[PDB]
Amino acid sequence: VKRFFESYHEVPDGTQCHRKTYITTALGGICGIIGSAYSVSLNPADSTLEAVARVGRYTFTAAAIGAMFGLTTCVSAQVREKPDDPLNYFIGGCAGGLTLGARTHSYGTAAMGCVYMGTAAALFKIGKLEGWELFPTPKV
Amino acid sequence: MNPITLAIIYFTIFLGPVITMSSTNLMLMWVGLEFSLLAIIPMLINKKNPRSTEAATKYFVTQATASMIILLAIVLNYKQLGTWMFQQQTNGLILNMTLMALSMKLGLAPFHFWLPEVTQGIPLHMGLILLTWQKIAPLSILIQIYPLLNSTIILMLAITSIFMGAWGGLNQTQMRKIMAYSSIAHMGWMLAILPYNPSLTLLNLMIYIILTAPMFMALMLNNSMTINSISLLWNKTPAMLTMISLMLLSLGGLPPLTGFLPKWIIITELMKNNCLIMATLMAMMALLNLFFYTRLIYSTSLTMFPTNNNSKMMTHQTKTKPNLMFSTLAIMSTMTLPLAPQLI
Amino acid sequence: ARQWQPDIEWAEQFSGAVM
Amino acid sequence: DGPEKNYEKTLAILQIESEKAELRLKEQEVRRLMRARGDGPWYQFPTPEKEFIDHSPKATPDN
Amino acid sequence: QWQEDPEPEDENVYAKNPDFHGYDSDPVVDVWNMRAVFFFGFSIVLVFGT
Amino acid sequence: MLKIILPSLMLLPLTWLSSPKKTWTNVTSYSFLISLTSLTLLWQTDENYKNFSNMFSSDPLSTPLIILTAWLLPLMLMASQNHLKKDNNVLQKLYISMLISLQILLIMTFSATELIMFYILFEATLIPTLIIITRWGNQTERLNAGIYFLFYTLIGSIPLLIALILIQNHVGTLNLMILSFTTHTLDASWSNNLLWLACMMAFLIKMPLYGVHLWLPKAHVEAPIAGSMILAAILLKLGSYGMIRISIILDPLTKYMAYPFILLSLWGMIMTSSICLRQTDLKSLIAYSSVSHMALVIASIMIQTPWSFMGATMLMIAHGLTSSLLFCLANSNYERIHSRTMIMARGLQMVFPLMATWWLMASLANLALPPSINLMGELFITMSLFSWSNFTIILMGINIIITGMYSMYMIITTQRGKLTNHMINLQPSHTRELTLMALHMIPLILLTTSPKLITGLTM
Amino acid sequence: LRYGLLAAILGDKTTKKLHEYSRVITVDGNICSGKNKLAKEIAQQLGMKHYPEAGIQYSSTTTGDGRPLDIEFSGSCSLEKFYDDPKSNDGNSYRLQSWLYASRLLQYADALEHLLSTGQGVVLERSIYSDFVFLEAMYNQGYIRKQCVDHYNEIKRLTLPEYLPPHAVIYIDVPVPEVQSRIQKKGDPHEMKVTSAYLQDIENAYKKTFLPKMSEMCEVLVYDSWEAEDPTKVVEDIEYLKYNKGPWLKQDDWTFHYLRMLVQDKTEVLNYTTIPVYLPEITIGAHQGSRIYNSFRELPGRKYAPGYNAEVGDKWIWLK
Amino acid sequence: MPSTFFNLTMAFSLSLLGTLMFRSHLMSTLLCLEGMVLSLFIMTSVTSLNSNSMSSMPIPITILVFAACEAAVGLALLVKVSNTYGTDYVQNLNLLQC
Amino acid sequence: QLLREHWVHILVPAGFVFGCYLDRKDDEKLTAFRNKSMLFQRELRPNEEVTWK
Amino acid sequence: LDLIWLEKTIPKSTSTLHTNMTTLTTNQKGLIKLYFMSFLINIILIIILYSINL
Ligand SMILES: Nc1ncnc2c1ncn2[C@@H]1O[C@H](COP(=O)(O)OP(=O)(O)OP(=O)(O)O)[C@@H](O)[C@H]1O
Repeated sequence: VKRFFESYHEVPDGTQCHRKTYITTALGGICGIIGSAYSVSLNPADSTLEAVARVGRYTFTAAAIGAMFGLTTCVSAQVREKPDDPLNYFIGGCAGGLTLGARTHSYGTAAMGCVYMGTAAALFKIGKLEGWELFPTPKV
Repeated sequence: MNPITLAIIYFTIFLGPVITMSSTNLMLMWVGLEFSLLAIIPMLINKKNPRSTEAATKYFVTQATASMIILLAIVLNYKQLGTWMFQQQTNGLILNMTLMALSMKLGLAPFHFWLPEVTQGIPLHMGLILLTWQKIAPLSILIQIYPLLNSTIILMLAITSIFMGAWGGLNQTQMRKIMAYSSIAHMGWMLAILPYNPSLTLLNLMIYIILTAPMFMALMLNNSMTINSISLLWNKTPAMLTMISLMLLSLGGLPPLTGFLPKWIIITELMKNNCLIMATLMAMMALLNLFFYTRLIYSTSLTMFPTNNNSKMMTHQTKTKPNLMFSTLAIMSTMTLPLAPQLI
Repeated sequence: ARQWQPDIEWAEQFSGAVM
Repeated sequence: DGPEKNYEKTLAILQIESEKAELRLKEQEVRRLMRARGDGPWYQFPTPEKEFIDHSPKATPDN
Repeated sequence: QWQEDPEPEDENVYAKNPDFHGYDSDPVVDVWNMRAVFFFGFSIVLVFGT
Repeated sequence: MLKIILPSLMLLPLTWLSSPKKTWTNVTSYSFLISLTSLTLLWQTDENYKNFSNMFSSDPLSTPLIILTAWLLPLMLMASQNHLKKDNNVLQKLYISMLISLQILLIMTFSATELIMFYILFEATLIPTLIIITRWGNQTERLNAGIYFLFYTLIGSIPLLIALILIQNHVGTLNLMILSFTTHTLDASWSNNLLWLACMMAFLIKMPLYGVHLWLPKAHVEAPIAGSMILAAILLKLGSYGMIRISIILDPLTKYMAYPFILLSLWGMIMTSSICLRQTDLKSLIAYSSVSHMALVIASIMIQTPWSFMGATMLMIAHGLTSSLLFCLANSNYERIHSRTMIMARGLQMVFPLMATWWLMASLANLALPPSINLMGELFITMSLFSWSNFTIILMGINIIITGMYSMYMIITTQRGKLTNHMINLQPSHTRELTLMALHMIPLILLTTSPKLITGLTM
Repeated sequence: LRYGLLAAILGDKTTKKLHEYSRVITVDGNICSGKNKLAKEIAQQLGMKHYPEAGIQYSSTTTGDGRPLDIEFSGSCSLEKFYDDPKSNDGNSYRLQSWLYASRLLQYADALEHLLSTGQGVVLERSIYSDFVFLEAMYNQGYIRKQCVDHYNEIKRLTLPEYLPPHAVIYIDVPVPEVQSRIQKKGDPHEMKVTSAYLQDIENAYKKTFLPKMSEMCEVLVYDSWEAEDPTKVVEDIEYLKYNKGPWLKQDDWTFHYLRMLVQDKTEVLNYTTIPVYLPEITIGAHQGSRIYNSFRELPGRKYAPGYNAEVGDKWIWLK
Repeated sequence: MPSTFFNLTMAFSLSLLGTLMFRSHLMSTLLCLEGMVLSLFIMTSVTSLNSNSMSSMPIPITILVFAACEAAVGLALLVKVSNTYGTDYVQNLNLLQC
Repeated sequence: QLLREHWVHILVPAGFVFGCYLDRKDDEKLTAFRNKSMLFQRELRPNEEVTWK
Repeated sequence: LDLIWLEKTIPKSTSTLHTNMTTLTTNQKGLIKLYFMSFLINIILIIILYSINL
């Protein structure tokens, strides 16, 4: 239901931390299931058990990503009371990248993902704030 | 192939799309697409090797399903409205299924997995037709229904095509797959703007054809199908490196060449509708599309590779192959930007 | 002294089907 | 030649480019309105043909 | 080995045409290149431009 | 301007239709004449600038770059004449055509009215440079160098296209006269700070900043020479010009979006000059010096004061001349030893006592010698920075010290010492490569005699 | 009018041209066995034309003025240097071998261009179906490294099936001492200093491999010296052959057409020989290759296409 | 009518699911395509008979024509596949990746 | 008129002449505000038809 | 800074990222079974996106 994910913006950051947290966790889980279906269809496993393990690893990883993201965002918005501040989303993206490089044993992945996801989440907040309508209807 | 057969087959190839344009019934549209399908397979499978059989089977089996899905969309529209035309107040599911099947026909990502394979499995000609002329009727369908398409998957598919074409062509030593991933990326640029002034989609199509056809001729002149084979061109036919370079740098869109016009004006009409960050991503992955062209043109034009002892025989003998249209199409690409307002 | 042009070790990396 | 040439040529160029700006923005708002509502010549998407309807007497009255 | 030519060794010029200027091998072309450079670069540009 | 860029196009048939023996001469002489006729646009008897058409204009910032671009071509062309002398005639002529294309496109850039003209030309300049670096470089790293030099630029420039397109969709014209007289103050939002960055971090890459400069050593070190001349003389200034043009539509964001870049420029200038103090490669030493100089231009343009823009223009032209001169001086020895290692040959001034004067003058230009358009620029931007903040002179002075050091160290460990007696291949000198240094230095003296021209928009 | 589909449709077919002696016939044998003396008389008697053995210089002779070129244009190879130094580090051996395979290949192509165009028969000698013999001889000795064998066999794999085989082959046999003494009485310091195992391996290769696999498709006519003399008897045997058992029987006008088109273009003929397989014995480096190409395009008759050379004496050049 | 149109669309979807989800053989895929054709035919025919649109009744015959030509060329390709590999399986067709 | 290896010296002067002609053509194109600017706006002298051409 | 860390951060990170994405992307095997399974996944995602967005 689209309203479920639209509940992320019924109230600003710093408030309803658990709600937004496991919303973002669900979102990461969905994206991980997509990636897992693609990695299981293409380059399939030697056995159905290992295919299931692939799905579980990918899904739990992306779920952890989203969970750390939501926790960090709503915490750093509660602390240093500043909802309209993309630095909270930056710190959340960096926490996500750190969990990516922790679940996947790599410091370079950690740093690369920190920078990229942090900037992505900052831009996400900036666009949600200033009104960037990706996939817009044609107007001219 | 005897001449009667070639006449029949090439007439059918020409008439598939022509029926597709000059038809208001979607069903004769489907008929034209199926003529394009049927008549291509003989010449794909002409050399009679396992690679050709595999290419033809993959092409056939991927295009038949897309054809059936389009026919489903058409029959559902006929049930809904009692007509043979996608009006407004049709179902978005019908229209989106049509879009999905048309993307599978073109070769767009994530329906792209068959195009480079098929293209490698067939000669340089039948790659040219497959990548240029077979793209024209499936695009005509979308062009005729552009105010009915959802502006969301139309852009997600474009973005996926951009990214995946760039990343796939990054690592392909085979040229017949580089051309395929280039097709994927350019169809992405087209489909992104197709709900927004579809004249620009046809512009990018014409530019892409005018660039690819002479490139295929260049590959044909020595049957070059690999970076190492195109690298032995400073010895065989070295008067072509200038045009090959400018054509590759037009394909990977650089400003002074006319291959930057479609991307530029597409970004224009997309920023005129607040489609900003999507255009940013596209423009930033077109650079990776340019990188492997630059690698290639290093390999063939700037850092001349080792050659062989037997390549002097080619220097003894003479050639006749440049059809006099390679020149016109290579020079009308790469040098027609100042005439861009007359193109738009 | 002389301009450098490629060698076989530089060309062999463009013959692996996947690069 | 002199300064008058440069001054007044600059003025000409300025009116030209100002008018061009005006017309570009006008064209944007025009296209916007024409597409949002099909009152104008552009973005008039096709409808079914009227002349291929049969108006003759049928086999049943309540056609 | 792969049948390339070896490095051509260090050329000396002033053996041939010890009035070499820096431009070409033909002694006439060097003269009519340096005269061109000097004239067109100093005597007209750096003078009349100043 | 048309009278400057049509003859420049006619220089191409002059190459291709001439004899193999009478092609360098004709094109060189006629290039000098293009340079001569590029002085008509210094006839500015008034405050109003020179508009020749909707396409072309010329301000006191355009004109010095125009003249310098038209003037470098004969110098590039004569410096490029010892190498590729044993090259086939078609290859020569292709080199000539690339250099003339650079001339034409760069004149069109500095003369452009719109920003999109400037964009497509600023990017068209990449193709000749890449070809020159790659087909005529001597080493194998030229390929990676070309990739770096191309993709840094493109990464920076795609956002620039997006921002220009936005400005067109917002205002309607993208012309520089009209953006001057119609510039709305900005609302100070993230959506406009990203616009600032998109407009600036194409030029800041090309100048370059210290965070991003790795393309410039790899290219200078590996381009044959003439590519190095251009890449040191006007391709870096092609970013400063753009900043000076585009900053007018970004007020008041430059008051706070400039701290990081001023700071990076200053500290990284110190870092780069310290690198120049300790560097095995001469052609890299010149390059890092160019970074340490262009950083001041970055900070100066960021401050946006009259003194600052002025000194930026002065430093631009001065650095271009003296850097091309130093690259020529290093190439003069590289054409004999075929090594960029400086400590190899270290006891000259016996064999080359006249070139060793051009060396000295080139270095004194480089360090802050007062009766020189180098010190005028450096001093005026130092004064601007002191007005900005008094605590910047602490860094500028460290730079001045290190910049005396590495330049005098270059001179000493290249000229002074004991001759490397194992070098029988030190041929006496070329009248060509003496005239080169004379043509680089005589302009510096003339412009020092009259710097009223070499200032910019503000004086 | 260059030949093509238009000509074939107009009526320049091929089966109208074949009468009886429209035959690709190759005479084979060892180093000195009487091949040219026999092929010449076969061609005289039957009405064919003689196509001598393709040496280092066949492209040069059938191109331009038809002269020998300097050895760096017509290869980089010498046969003398193979006989006086067969285990060089400089890979003269396989360079020569591959150059000669390509020359035999172009020779066979010119032959088939003549046959199908005119119907006139062709006598070859030691065609591309019998060139591997010397390769196997070199490789049984240490005159080749095995990678060159893979190169040669790949090029053969790519080039051979496209062309039709000969109708009959004429392998005249001589024992090794007989040919060795014949070489001694030939008058060459270099062919004189060749071994006997080289010749015996040539003979073994011929008799084992070349004869049966060609008897599977062709009519073999093994003769000896006393039979090889008096060509008229060999001719009188050729006159009464039933030319069955081969792929020539299943050929239409359009198969002949596409073969004639593949053969009319020498670049498509030789493309698969110029592959970039980077053996040091075949690669020639960019600097040397460019020097050669420039010096070749700075020769009389070269530097442009054939008719477009005014320095030779061509004319109407501004109107072609 | 709405019931049977729903059922026919679900039948199309099943045959599409089939021809997408491959097994070893290819003939089964071609048969799934024939089943999709047949369901589309019946949908078109039933809509035409309901609406009494005898002008569109030439459409399903065209569907059958072109679908049978499709089947023909598919079966010819299958002949070639068997002549190459011998056993109809679609896993042996894995040499264009390299 | 033998062996014209020196006609090429007319290309660049030709380019200069043509460029000056084109600039002349452009400032003929832009002959608006020719005497309508608020700064000069002089009345025509007794023998004058255009002010700066 | 210049020879290791400014190379490891800005250029080499970019190179490694794009080439690793290339590897995990284009290392496909020529089996229509798997391609068509992915096509089915795309059908499912498109219909779900439609049902959700609506
Ligand atoms: N493929 C090959 N590899 C190596 N050497 C070859 C090859 N083909 C020919 N030669 C050499 O070329 C020479 C050609 O002599 P050939 O056998 O042709 O004699 P001929 O000219 O036919 O007349 P005769 O047989 O009477 O000597 C031989 O010495 C042989 O070693």
